[PDB]
Amino acid sequence: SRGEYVVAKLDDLVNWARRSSLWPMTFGLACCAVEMMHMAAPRYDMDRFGVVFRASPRQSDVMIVAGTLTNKMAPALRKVYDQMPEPRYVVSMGSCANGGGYYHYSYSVVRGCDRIVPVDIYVPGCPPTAEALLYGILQLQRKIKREKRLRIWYRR
Amino acid sequence: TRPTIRPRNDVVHKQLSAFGQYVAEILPKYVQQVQVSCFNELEIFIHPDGVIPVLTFLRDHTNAQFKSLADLTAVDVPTRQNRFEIVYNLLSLRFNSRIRVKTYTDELTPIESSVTVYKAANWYEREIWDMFGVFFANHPDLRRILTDYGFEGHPFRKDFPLSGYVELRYDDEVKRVVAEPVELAQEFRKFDLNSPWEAFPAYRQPPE
Amino acid sequence: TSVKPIFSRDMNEAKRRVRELYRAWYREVPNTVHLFQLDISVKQGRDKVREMFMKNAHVTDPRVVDLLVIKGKMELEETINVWKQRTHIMRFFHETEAPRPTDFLSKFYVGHDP
Amino acid sequence: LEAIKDRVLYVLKLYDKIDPEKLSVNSHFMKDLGLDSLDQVEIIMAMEDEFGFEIPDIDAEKLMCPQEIVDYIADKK
Amino acid sequence: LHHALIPHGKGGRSSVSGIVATVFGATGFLGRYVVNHLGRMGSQVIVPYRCEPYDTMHLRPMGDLGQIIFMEWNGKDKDSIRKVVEHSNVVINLVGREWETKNFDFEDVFVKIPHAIAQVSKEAGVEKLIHISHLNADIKSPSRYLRSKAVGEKEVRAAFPEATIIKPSDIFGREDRFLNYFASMRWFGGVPLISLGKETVKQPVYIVDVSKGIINAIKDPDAKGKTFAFVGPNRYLLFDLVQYIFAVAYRPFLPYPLPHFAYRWVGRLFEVSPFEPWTTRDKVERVHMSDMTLPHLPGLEDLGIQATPLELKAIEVLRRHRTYRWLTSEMEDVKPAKTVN
Amino acid sequence: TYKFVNMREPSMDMKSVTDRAAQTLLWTELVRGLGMTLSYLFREPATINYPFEKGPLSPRFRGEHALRRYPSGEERCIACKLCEAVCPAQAITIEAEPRADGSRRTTRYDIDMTKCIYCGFCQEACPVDAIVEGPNFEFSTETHEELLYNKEKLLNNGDKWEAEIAANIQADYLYR
Ligand SMILES: CCCCCCCC/C=C\CCCCCCCC(=O)OC[C@H](COP(=O)(O)OCCN)OC(=O)CCCCCCC/C=C\CCCCCCCC
Ligand SMILES: NC(=O)C1=CN([C@@H]2O[C@H](COP(=O)(O)OP(=O)(O)OC[C@H]3O[C@@H](n4cnc5c(N)ncnc54)[C@H](OP(=O)(O)O)[C@@H]3O)[C@@H](O)[C@H]2O)C=CC1
Ligand SMILES: *P(=O)(O)OCC(C)(C)[C@H](O)C(=O)NCCC(=O)NCCSC(=O)CCCCCCCCCCCCC
Ligand code: SF4
Ligand code: SF4
Ligand code: SF4
Repeated sequence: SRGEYVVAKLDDLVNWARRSSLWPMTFGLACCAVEMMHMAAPRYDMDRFGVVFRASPRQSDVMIVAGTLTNKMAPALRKVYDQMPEPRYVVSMGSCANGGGYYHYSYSVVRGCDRIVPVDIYVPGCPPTAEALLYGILQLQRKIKREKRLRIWYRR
Repeated sequence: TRPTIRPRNDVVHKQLSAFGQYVAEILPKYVQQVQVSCFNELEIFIHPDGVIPVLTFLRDHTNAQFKSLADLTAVDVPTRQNRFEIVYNLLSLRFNSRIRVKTYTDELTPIESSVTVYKAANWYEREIWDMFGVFFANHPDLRRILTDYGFEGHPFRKDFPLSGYVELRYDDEVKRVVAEPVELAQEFRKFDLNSPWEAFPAYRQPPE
Repeated sequence: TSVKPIFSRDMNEAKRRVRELYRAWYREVPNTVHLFQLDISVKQGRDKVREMFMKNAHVTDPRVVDLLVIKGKMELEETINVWKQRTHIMRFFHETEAPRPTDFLSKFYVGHDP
Repeated sequence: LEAIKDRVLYVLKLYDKIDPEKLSVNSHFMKDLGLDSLDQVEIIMAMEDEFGFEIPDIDAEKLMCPQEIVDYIADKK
Repeated sequence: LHHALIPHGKGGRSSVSGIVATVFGATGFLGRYVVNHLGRMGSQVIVPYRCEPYDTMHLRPMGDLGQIIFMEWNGKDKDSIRKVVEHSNVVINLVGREWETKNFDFEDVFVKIPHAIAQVSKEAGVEKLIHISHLNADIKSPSRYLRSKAVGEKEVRAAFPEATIIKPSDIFGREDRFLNYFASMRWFGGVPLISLGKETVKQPVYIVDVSKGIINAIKDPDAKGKTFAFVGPNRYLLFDLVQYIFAVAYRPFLPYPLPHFAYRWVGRLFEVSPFEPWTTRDKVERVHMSDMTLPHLPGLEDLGIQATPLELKAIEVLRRHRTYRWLTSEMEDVKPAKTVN
Repeated sequence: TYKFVNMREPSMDMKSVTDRAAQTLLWTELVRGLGMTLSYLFREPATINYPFEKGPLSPRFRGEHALRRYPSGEERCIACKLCEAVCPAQAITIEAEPRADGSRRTTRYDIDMTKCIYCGFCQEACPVDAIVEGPNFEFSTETHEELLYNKEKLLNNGDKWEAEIAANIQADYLYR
């Protein structure tokens, strides 16, 4: 009906803006963060897609957990994730952030950032190449494309 | 020409042996043993209380200007009575050489801090304490450096389990990270790799 | 003889050090509650400090006592400087641990634990 | 000295472990009241907060009785 | 028991508790707490969701790998209900909204959906059914909410004779309605109360206590077809309760008596919002209604849970509503409110 | 040999003094930096048009894992557990038993891609070139569980990428 058409157009418009404008927080812990720099590098420019780093969590939408999440670091990661305002998305990058990585059986490593934060995308590798990270970002974008918040609300 | 085997340096071996005899003669009160490894690495084993005199001598002596502290670590050997083995690596730029000084201690016996001789010893001894439990007497600021805040136990001891005793996760009920006893999804699979046949007869221990 | 003591030599001075550390912790619970915005009471904090002190009441070796008070002083100085977060201070309380039964019948019911 | 004794008894009666009925000015904390060193330390700290001065550890050992406490407090004026 | 349902481990995150539970309406206050408790135990949890998958993200870290499974279901779709309850031996029913929408009403969300879930659960052969009702479930209550609650409770009992019906009094917590609703009246000047709130008696129950009671009801062998009433330890008059809430929040308290018809009109005005209403007429009726006393029903102390008093956990909720001036104030500063016992 | 990076003292003749003063007043080096930036602006960008353009790779590239087959279709793995024993991260779990025809094959072969460090030791320790690190590197996921591969998943990956894997093995095996 007319209401369904209107809400479909509106939540396709809203998802388009979030998909086309991503502001990852400047947050990299370990060797996986170098591939973030190489994605920001001219070869695979991520600013081309509308993905630009921002420093403060308050002005960020995506947390790219790239590195090893230690016990001494987990509270800070949770705090910055909480301070990051909604809507927020999480991309775990590399084996350390995905599961345990090389340091899975260790006394001071958290096996998987998903134990601390809800992870939206998982990018495998050690480190995942810049192409792999860019593909993960594009997959996150396409995942945002199929969200229907207004369509769920209208039928709610 | 034996391309597989590493070459040897008799001249440097003799120089290191002469210097070891020299330092042993100069400091007989604390120096207990002097060894020269086959790859030309001088090694001195001294009494634990001689750390400050021996290090000050090796640092400020004219014939031994070891002004740079290369490293400072410890080795846990549970069988020995004094399990912890404090190791100092020193570099002499003037003579282009290196030396090693080894002392022994246990959990309760304190070792005099060498921060008054080398400043890197501050963080190196903080790491030694945080990892093994060896307490250094006169330290400007002794506390944990690598382990988590409030971490219990010393990880690098040979009696400490690899996975530790606790793990971390986020508990939504209390809206904060919580620490719970370790529970692995897949247990670490211990491998028995040692072969039952003796490899090097040169290191064979006598059957007494 | 010839055994190097960490501090305080005999047991009386070690007990004095223990009392000093207990006083220092006792005069810090209100500040810890105020700064960290803990939901616990000051009385609960003092009780927990007393419990953590009492769980080493069987120590009879002065060197072990000195090492224990050294570690306690390290933890005290970590709390004052707010190096710890609310997470660790509440880790002192085990607020999420499931109650493990200690009776033989219940332990037999649940699993193979001794 | 009556004011000091009244204040000390009032502070002691606020302690939960101490029974006001069995409390007396000449009651030994360790023997008559059956406490230990830590409870005595807490009591001495409470007295420090009460009368607004610092009692060192040496002076905190000679205060096993409320009479001794009030005598020490009057000694320091 | 099946070989895969035998309990194992020391009851940790990676253990096996032998519980496979489908938690309907888990994308809410009590739903999230119950799911967190089940995941902490180490159980298999199935979370049927009808909202956006983004709204169900906070449930992911509550369980280990392969423990939390998200499925899409429709309220009026018995096929979806069967799909989500086919392989679970415990079914937990927490579905309910405090307002009436265009598609779902109080009759739909409290009678039709719970009855359908109970009926399909019996067909699939689930061993345990837990159903959440309200303490003031009266067949002729002034509130259609409570009327439909009682009707649905009777229908669920008829459909699944081996059910456990929990009747909490009022949940207070971080994401609750109760304390937040009472403390959100700062904006509208004063605090309107019916007869100054001197005629209403309430004893709220802690969210963690309710969740632990639900969990222990599953593990309790002799609670198969029972009815429980979860209430707090202390009963408060509404006026004293609101006064204590505002004292803990450190906000000026200006209560005034508002007549019942005017309050009903105000609730009628606030329910026109297409989004979630701030308050409704039935919400006003529930607030005005006193908490019924049902001593014959078992409770938290009978299940094995000591009730948590309001004073201990009132600062977890109300500290957010303070200002920077009073943010650092401790819990002991505000004296406990007077009780009615 | 050594060289002094910064030990050149400036001259003091009037010409050089005036030149330095002009540089201080008229921002000559700042204009030079501007000119360099402008030149880089007028150059050509070095950005590829991903995903329509893919960056160069090598036959030795180590990406997604796979299990290969002989041309007859039989599996290559013989459950020798060398990859399991040599895996630095212990990401491989292998359980075997005699098959119905007596062949030594695998019943369980699991690789935890969230634990693997992608180091290539498994493919170098394989005596029959069964386990390989294929060319695929774009296999990101929305859930953690799907990154725990098993025998069926690895065989499917090998069947899908068999041609490219065979070409890479042919191009590289002479260096091994
Ligand atoms: C219309 C807009 C024009 C825009 C012009 C763009 C210019 C280039 C843009 C890039 C510049 C932006 C970054 C500049 C930041 C730094 C600039 C700067 O530092 O200049 C200050 C620099 C001094 O600082 P330091 O050397 O670092 O001091 C520490 C010494 N160790 O020099 C200056 O002060 C600039 C002053 C302007 C020079 C004026 C000279 C002209 C005087 C002669 C006029 C005579 C008139 C009267 C005589 C009449 C005779 C008949
Ligand atoms: N909190 C309270 O005041 C008390 C509540 N109770 C009862 O406890 C239960 C849980 O309460 P509470 O957590 O506060 O409530 P919530 O409103 O917070 O949660 C209700 C849940 O049910 C879902 N839901 C709502 N309507 C429908 C529908 N038509 N079809 C399918 N799913 C639906 C919601 O999901 P979604 O977001 O996708 O719509 C949500 O996950 C309810 O039955 C309530 O009556 C009992 C005593 C006190
Ligand atoms: P009285 O002197 O007769 O009795 C003294 C006691 C009871 C202590 C014993 O008789 C005693 O001295 N025993 C000898 C062994 C000993 O020394 N015990 C005490 C060891 S010191 C110690 O254990 C300090 C530990 C540090 C404290 C940890 C702090 C934890 C609190 C965290 C904060 C939580 C709330 C903020
Ligand atoms: S996954 Fe590999 S590259 Fe990434 S942080 Fe861990 S060790 Fe470094
Ligand atoms: S690439 Fe290395 S870490 Fe990964 S499965 Fe092979 S041997 Fe293990
Ligand atoms: S090394 Fe090769 S043959 Fe041996 S178990 Fe691994 S995959 Fe199979």
